[PDB]
Amino acid sequence: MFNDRVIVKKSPLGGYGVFARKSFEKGELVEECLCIVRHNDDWGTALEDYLFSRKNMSAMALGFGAIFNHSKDPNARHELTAGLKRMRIFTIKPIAIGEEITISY
Amino acid sequence: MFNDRVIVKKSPLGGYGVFARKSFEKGELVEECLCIVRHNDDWGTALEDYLFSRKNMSAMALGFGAIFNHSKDPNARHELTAGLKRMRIFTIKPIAIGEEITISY
Ligand SMILES: [Cl-]
Repeated sequence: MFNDRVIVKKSPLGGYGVFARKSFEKGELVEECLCIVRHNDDWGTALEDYLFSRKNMSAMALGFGAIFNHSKDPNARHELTAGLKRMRIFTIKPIAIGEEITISY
Repeated sequence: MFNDRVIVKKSPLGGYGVFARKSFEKGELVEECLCIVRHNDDWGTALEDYLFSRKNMSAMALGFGAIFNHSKDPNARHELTAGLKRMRIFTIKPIAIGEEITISY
């Protein structure tokens, strides 16, 4: 699974992760994806570690959105629209090819 | 949400759908994406209309995989690996720019 800027591979952090296929400057858009949004009570345990929540709603990011791993020292950030319908991942520091792209906890 | 070959837009079939940005030949790969796989009982009602199931396991396709709409007269098909970890969408007939890409039921 990949495109012109990122590729998904096995990550040392466990499971799968998103890696840069090209260089990224700070603040550059890495991924923009749509999310499926539903009341918190509609979600089972299946996607607990991937869902993003706000109030009584949770959203599952499609595209590459849910694949980005978390980290105590991330090089990217996620951003969600008001209704949690769209997610964007931006770099918060330069990123070189082969480096894993991670977001905060 | 889009890439060099497909774009997501509102579909007359309801909600969102995946549309062709370029022409597709018969049998051409439209999308390849990873899926999150969990026991059927781990899933709530949230994604029941998107999940693909085999035996006691269900899988949620990431990338553009879960966005393709279903149709009685589709122009594409889906294919899952044995463990349901990867999904591929292939055209089953030529597809022209602007046409919605749909799969069977
Ligand atoms: Cl769920």
